[PDB]
Amino acid sequence: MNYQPTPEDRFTFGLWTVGWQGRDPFGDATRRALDPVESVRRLAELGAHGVTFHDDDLIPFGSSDSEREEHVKRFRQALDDTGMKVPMATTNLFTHPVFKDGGFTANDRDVRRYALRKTIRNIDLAVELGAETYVAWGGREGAESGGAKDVRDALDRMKEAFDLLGEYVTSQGYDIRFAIEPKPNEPRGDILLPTVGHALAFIERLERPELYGVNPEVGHEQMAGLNFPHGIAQALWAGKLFHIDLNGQNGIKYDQDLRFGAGDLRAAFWLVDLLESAGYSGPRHFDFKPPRTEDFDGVWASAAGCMRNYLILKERAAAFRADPEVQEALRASRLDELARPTAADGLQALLDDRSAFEEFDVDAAAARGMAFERLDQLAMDHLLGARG
Amino acid sequence: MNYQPTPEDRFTFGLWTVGWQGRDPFGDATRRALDPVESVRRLAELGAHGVTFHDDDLIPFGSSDSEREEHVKRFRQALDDTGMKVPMATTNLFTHPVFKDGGFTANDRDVRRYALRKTIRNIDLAVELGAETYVAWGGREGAESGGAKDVRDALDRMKEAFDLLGEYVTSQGYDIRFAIEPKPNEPRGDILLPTVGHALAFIERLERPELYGVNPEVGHEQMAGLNFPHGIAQALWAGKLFHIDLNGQNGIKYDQDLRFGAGDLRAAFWLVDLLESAGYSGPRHFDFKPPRTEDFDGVWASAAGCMRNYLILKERAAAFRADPEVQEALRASRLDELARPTAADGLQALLDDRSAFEEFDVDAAAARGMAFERLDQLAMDHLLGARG
Amino acid sequence: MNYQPTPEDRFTFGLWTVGWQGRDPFGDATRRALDPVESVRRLAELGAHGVTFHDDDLIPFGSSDSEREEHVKRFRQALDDTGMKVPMATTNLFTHPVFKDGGFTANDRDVRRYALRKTIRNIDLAVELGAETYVAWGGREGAESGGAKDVRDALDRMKEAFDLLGEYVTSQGYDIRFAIEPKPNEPRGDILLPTVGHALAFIERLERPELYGVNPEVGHEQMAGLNFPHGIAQALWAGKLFHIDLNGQNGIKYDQDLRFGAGDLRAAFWLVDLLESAGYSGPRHFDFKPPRTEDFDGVWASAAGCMRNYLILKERAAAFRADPEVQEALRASRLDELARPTAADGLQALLDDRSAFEEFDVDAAAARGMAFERLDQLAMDHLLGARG
Amino acid sequence: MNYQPTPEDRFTFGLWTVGWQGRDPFGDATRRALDPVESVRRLAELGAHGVTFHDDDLIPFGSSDSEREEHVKRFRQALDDTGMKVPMATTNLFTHPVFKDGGFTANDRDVRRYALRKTIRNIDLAVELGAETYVAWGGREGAESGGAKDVRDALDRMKEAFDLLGEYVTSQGYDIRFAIEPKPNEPRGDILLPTVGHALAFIERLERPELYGVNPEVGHEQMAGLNFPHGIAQALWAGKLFHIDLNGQNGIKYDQDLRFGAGDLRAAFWLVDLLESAGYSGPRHFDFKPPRTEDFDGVWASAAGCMRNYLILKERAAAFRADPEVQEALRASRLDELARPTAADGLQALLDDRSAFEEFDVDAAAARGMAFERLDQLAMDHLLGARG
Ligand SMILES: OC[C@@H]1O[C@H](O)[C@@H](O)[C@H]1O
Ligand SMILES: OC[C@@H]1O[C@H](O)[C@@H](O)[C@H]1O
Ligand SMILES: OC[C@@H]1O[C@H](O)[C@@H](O)[C@H]1O
Ligand SMILES: OC[C@@H]1O[C@H](O)[C@@H](O)[C@H]1O
Ligand SMILES: [Mg+2]
Ligand SMILES: [Mg+2]
Ligand SMILES: [Mg+2]
Ligand SMILES: [Mg+2]
Ligand SMILES: [Mg+2]
Ligand SMILES: [Mg+2]
Ligand SMILES: [Mg+2]
Ligand SMILES: [Mg+2]
Repeated sequence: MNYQPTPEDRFTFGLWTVGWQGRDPFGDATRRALDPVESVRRLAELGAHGVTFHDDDLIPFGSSDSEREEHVKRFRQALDDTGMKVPMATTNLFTHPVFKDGGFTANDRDVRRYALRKTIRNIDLAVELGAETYVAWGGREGAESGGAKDVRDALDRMKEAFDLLGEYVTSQGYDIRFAIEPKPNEPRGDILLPTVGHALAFIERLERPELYGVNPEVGHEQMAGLNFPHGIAQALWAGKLFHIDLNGQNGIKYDQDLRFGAGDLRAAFWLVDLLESAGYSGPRHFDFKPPRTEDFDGVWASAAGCMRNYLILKERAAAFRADPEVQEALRASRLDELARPTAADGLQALLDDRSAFEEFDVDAAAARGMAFERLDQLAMDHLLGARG
Repeated sequence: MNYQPTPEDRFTFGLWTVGWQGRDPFGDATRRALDPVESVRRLAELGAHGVTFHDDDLIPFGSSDSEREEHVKRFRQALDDTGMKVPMATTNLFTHPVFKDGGFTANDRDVRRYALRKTIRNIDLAVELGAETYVAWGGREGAESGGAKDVRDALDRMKEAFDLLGEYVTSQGYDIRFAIEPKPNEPRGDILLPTVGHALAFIERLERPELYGVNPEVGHEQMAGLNFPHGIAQALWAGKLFHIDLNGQNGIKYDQDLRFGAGDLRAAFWLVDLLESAGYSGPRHFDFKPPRTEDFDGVWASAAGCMRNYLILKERAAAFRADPEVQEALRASRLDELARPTAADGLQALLDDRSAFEEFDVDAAAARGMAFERLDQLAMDHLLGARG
Repeated sequence: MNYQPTPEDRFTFGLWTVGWQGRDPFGDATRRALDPVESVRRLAELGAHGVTFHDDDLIPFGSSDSEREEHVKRFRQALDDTGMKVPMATTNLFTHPVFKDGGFTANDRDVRRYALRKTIRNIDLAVELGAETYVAWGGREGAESGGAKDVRDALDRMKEAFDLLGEYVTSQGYDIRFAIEPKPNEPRGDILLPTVGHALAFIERLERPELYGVNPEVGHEQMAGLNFPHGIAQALWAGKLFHIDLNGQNGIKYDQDLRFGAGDLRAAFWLVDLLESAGYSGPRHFDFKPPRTEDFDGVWASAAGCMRNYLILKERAAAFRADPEVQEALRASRLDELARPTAADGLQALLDDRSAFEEFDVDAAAARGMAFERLDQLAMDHLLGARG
Repeated sequence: MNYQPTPEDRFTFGLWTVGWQGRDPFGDATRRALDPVESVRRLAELGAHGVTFHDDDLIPFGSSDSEREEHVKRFRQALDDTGMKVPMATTNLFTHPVFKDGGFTANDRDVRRYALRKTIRNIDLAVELGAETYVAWGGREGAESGGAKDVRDALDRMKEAFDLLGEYVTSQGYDIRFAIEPKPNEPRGDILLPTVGHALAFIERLERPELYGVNPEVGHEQMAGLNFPHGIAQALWAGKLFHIDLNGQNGIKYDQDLRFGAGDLRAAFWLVDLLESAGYSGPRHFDFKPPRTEDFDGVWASAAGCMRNYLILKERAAAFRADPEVQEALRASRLDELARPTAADGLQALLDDRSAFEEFDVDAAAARGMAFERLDQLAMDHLLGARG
């Protein structure tokens, strides 16, 4: 009946989302720039919990140390005036031309060292503002051609970079953790660590893996045609879902950054179901772009719809799981047996169990239907509010 | 000039590849079944090194222990007569109806225990035949709908299954290692561990991770639109490329299993370049299907073309890397600098280096071109044999 | 409140849909075959209007003329007993091995002539049973390799085949029309006439184009990543939507044939909105497969869900369009102006209109927002039943 | 041995290709702007035949009639100095913010009239410069959401626009033809007329269809996963290939605009084979972007590689078709029979031919292999220059 967000729902937005001016690779900006202070005030009025930023969203590139203290001071006063928080920050290592072949894995060694110094400068600012997560999206780490990048040497350089950042925050005593954001392509023809799985595997080779997790994005995994709730489950299973970027995507094409709930609606339902039933307690961060067709009233409408659709889906997924008819269908489909160990009795007792092989009636087991279609139609009816 | 394979090139084929009868989801078989003994003899004549099998390719399902010893004896005599080896084996946990919801992660616990016993029985046979790698492709582990599979519980069951198989081979003293083969979809709507990255990350949570690697397949990663040479580089970087399945795929669609070299030809070039320059020494295994348009002469022609195209690409990639003009272009594109540590001087010296930030001339660095297009055209000229 | 289908909703199902035994390219059948008579009775009980068939679903291949009259007689008695109709029929030119390189565009001329005779025999039966539409899905017309098929010669053969079928029905005086069903791939690597657009363009070169339309399928166009409601609008605009196949598909991958409403739910909403507002009056035909996880109770559950989801979406799209708040938002987004001619005043008056160029204020026009995000959130709220 | 282009090879380039400054949706320009006069001179030195332009590439938007005559005069003097021609021109209806919801199908009627006047002004200039083809790429005609665009009304507006342009060139007596360029998405979420087929079908509903053809682009059709040589064959079959845009694309993702020959190399081979064997005589136009990693030496290297790869592939496809071994394999695969009419004897003689049905031996026909794998390996050997 009521889908009004409050700061306790932990909804957050990047400054670059509502602040996107509408420039795309075929067209000029359609909106004027927004002052960060205005975005903070506007988002607070809509019920958001907080904002996030890249260094260059908040402090224009090439700013003097004095212009920098001014930009931060103004920002901090808007945070104090509104009660908004800053739970995550990140570095822009993709817009300036010096990063055209990457930041941490640029072929030029001087660019790699510059990228690390630009990053470290912003981790200190993030800690000052109270961020608990520092995201890294290596949007330019990759290649358009095969010979341009030796990927084993580039992974050595990427490991070296994250290892030095871990050393830095530990030597400084900071309580901040890192989250790597995978994306398969765009703007490079192929990007390194293209999916949540490749990022998870990479983290296990860092020197201090407990400091690093993932920041998956809905549309990124869908650009590889993957099931985003399945990848989030794997990240939760590994203990590494540190943050999450929510938006919508219609399939395998350029990154559309639609508002959350747009794109694949059923996948959004199953995602909310999983985050709420696993008790994910981090921010619900929207990394989206209001389409360039819109004026500023459409920007705020689009941001409000992100939060509204999360809260509708949350109510429908909770109704689904609480429905005794669904709980019976889950048992009929043997979800309860999936959660039981296959062989708590141990290897030797499995080997000696004739009911597991010699005397197993495979034709009788094969004839049992799984009853998944009736379960899925109950899930559809709940999503559409069609229960009777 | 000569592209004739010999058993030293380590080319291997599954019995199910040349033995595929042509049944697809819309049509009946177009070829008669082949006897395994005939395939071994035919493949040996073409210059192959060895063959691989699923348990049910070699021993028809529901065979008595006596019919089983007969099937194996005949097979072993063809191996002895030809000099062919058996470097890898695997289990069929996908064809029989009992596996319709999976083997290791089936919701029904009795099916999960049966899948493990069927697997263990075939590991013993594989060891008897001298296989060094045991592959697992969980083709039915997955779902068509969101509520049918809790993925955290399914990963617990998958970990449990691989952990028990590791216990078994260690308690038996066997020198065989496991390779997990990822695939993103087909025949399930989404398959668990869909890419090389998700498999690599999963392995790091097994109790004895050193026993497990990956068996990536060209067409599988391309069904997610990913760069297969990049994923192989990541697997090599992690020390986990235990085996590899070679074939061709035209993009994101059903798994075509074309012969190797078909599909994305430039990706095949960069793959061969990487395997030969990293010194991969395992089998070059072809997991492909001769199209159902072909008769048996076209089957053998298709198998021969797999090996021929590998050896042409091997010669062109070696000519590329040996060309002094290419070696100069690699330096011009700073591939030599990519291989140097970013900061061997350490964190504190990076922080105190003004040339890395305060005094870094970003506009001069940004203006340097990377010269990647001339390098890539040298690579194209070498691939096409157009050097002058 | 009520989503119970009746025969007036015109829901139809192919015999091969609920009758699919579950054989996929990696696994054996999981269900027994269904007798056509049982499917007709079962579907009638669920509220369906009618059934469709391929020749070989109803009469097993290689049946004697006498076994054939028997199969038809039994079928006709089930139709009479239930009131079910047969609005469409089609030919199987894809399952038997003789069709491995196609029916109408097979390279072998004798196969092409056989395909036409098999087709003509079944058009006569379809007319006898009262079908008004004859569908053609050229599932084997295509190629896996470039040199195997000269596509201009194959389109000449396809045109020749459809032209002879048009001559046949006109010389016989039959009132039946043809509908070509496009698909981009599977089971051939690329299929000719891969999308609704390529089929529409081809029809305009037939000798009697008024006899031919399209039979688009939801999942087929989504296998090319296309917007299915947009392609249906183009077909309606051309006067050629003769029939439609409804199902669900999760993106670009093998053809999943999920029940309608599954897959891309928002696209299903916009499709129903368009069919009901354009007054499409043909059958709502479901071409889907109950997943092979299911037993026969899950088959009927899946078929019922096809109809249920159509009727829920129909009610939500009608509520959307009738909502005065939506009608105001449509005007705010200038959908009313889109429907007005750009230049009913004619070319010369446009050329002399200074307000159209010399004096057009482009900056003022560019600043107007289109208000599409608020319209789309109204559409989301209606779909989810969240209006307040 | 020699792959040096000359103006007789008819290679052409858009000003916006080599002139692309490197701005992408995540980053700033990496190259300075090029003066059109410099590009003409540079391209002439490389062996190009001519250049193409959008109105706004040549005359900056908002130019006075006097600044406009100056820009044209300078350009014309570079054309005269170099011998370069201008065979095609087009309109930019996508960059300025006023076109954010489209040009010809914008919801706002005043924008639609402005788009037509901007177009007509540039057709006159194109004719003055001697262009024979006028291209239209409706990059902003489309939508991100379902309710924003009624597609039947938008196709009425698109037809109205092209019909008025046809009236204009006929009333002026101009000898120029139009070519519509389809693209499936980007920058709109879905673009109207998304593929060559949808454009071909649309043209048949214009009032003077003989004035309109298509301008297909390699990467555009591959963004829908379609076979570009098959779509070009259909366009040639319909008599509508008026122009062609050549580039490379790695699969279904954002439009990469790689140089021709990059991306799918085998598809480039089959495309060149078809254009040269069908005797396409229009321009070979490159619509590509040198990657933003490159400096100006890499721009010219990338442009040269476009032409080089066309000429290598042309030589390999001509060697393929001329090889007597290939000509025998084409007969073995019955390509000669594909080109023969199925039933030149007519419908009645087909119906009375018992050898076409009653007495057709389907099992003997089904057993004949098509020999396509050996043909395809001959095509691979020719492409790689590996014939022996
Ligand atoms: O606009 C780029 C986004 O912002 C952050 O860098 C990351 O979340 C990216 O997806
Ligand atoms: O035909 C299935 C293949 O064989 C093995 O199970 C694995 O390599 C799969 O890709
Ligand atoms: O199972 C194949 C389907 O049945 C008809 O041949 C056509 O609608 C195809 O999509
Ligand atoms: O950069 C856009 C291209 O230029 C022309 O407008 C058309 O060919 C598009 O593909
Ligand atoms: Mg994104
Ligand atoms: Mg993000
Ligand atoms: Mg495969
Ligand atoms: Mg494999
Ligand atoms: Mg289908
Ligand atoms: Mg269909
Ligand atoms: Mg393009
Ligand atoms: Mg173009």
